[PDB]
Amino acid sequence: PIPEQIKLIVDKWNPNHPNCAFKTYLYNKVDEHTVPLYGPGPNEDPKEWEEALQRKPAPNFIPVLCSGFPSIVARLMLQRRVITEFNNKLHQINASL
Amino acid sequence: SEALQQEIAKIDEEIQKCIRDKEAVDAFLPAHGEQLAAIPTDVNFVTRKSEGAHNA
Amino acid sequence: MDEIITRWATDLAKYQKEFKEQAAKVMEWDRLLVENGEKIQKLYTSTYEAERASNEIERQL
Amino acid sequence: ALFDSLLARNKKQAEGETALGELPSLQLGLADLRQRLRKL
Amino acid sequence: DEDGLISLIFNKKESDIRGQQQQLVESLHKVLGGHQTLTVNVEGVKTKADNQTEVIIYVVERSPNGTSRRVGASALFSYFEQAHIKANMQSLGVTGAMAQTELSPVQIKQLIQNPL
Amino acid sequence: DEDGLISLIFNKKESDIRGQQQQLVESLHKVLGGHQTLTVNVEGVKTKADNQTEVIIYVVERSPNGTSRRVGASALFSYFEQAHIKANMQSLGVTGAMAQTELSPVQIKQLIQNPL
Repeated sequence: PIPEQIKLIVDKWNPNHPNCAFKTYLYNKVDEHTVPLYGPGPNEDPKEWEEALQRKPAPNFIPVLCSGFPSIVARLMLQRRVITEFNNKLHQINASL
Repeated sequence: SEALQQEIAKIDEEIQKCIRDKEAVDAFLPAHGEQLAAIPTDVNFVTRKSEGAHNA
Repeated sequence: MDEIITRWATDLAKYQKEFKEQAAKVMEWDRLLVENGEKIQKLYTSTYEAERASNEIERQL
Repeated sequence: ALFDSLLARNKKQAEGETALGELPSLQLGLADLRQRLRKL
Repeated sequence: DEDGLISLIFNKKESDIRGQQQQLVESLHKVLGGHQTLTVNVEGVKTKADNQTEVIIYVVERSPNGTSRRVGASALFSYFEQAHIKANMQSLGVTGAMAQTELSPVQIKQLIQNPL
Repeated sequence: DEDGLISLIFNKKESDIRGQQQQLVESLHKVLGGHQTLTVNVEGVKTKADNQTEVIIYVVERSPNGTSRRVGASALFSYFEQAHIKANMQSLGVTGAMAQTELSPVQIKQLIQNPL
């Protein structure tokens, strides 16, 4: 049972999604009528996708596949990119006031 | 023992290489965290100044 | 050689338990972001209204 | 800036002017005011 | 966004930036591919600290019909943040960058859903 | 634009145009300078009214290396609209001309900024 655990660990630490063990879904908001799009891709289990859609926080949200660390880094990247936009708009409001 | 001792090296190296990314996440958090926590305090402030103008 | 598999599996579970937390934290942050965003939009509306009203008062005077 | 505008309004309030009726009102506060409130 | 302004922070003193501005502008032109259809313009230069300088740029692109317009800020920022381009920028002393366009909620949602 | 097609309106009956097509084509060749590196081709002839005929042409230009290609429509139209050339064209009975290329906004802006 040795070369199985090894392969399973090699499988765990990987973006190929053979039970990635870094499987978390993040809900990205998308206004209608774009809900019909998305639409996962290569290695998405409809089980995980539907189970994500099942416990939905609010409508017009689509789940997003975060496999491992580069994905959560990317999510952060976006979060900053929106941070700046937020601050900017807020400052606009401030200025007009 | 060569293929094995090499394979373990490559594997452990890859894992360590992944943990570097994990650490990379860990590093970029607190700053971004402050930035995020800053927002609600401002919008909760600018919303107040608006109320001032409206009352004015 | 088991002493290596032990390290691998321990590290795995250890860093999994942390990755879950990070992800969760990110999610919470997203919630915060949209939750505020709605309010930002409300501020946009309220502000535009104020602007129009001020312009009207300007016209009146 | 809300409370600020409340002050500012209540400041400009008790300060004139020639408006054919509305003269500045004297401010009370605390001791006299509580009783003035109770006498409502 | 149409004004195309990108702010860059350099880890260099203002006098050094201004003293070699021709060279700096051409290096930025090279990072963009160096074609004669793109021209880097400096909007402003401002000291931020002893060894920190902000340089605001935009890029004018010319069409095959001779028409010119500024590259949109989001498009230009997207190019500069690509990993290969960012690395080249860092070699010129760039330590940060910012666009002025306040993104819409849907744009922000798209960036978060597809951070790459 | 690469198809090089220019439509010409003639104040002549179709039968007259077709009846002397060799001569008409050579006169257009002469207007272009008459060199052996340019060849006028007729793409089509269509009656438009009793004494109005549309003639669609293109011009093939040969390079010193023996290669041939069509003169671009915009380039050919630009030549024919020059005041001296237009006058020569009018002497052949041409009362109008059109290119098919839909110009870009930047091209249109350039033409308006520099109408000459």
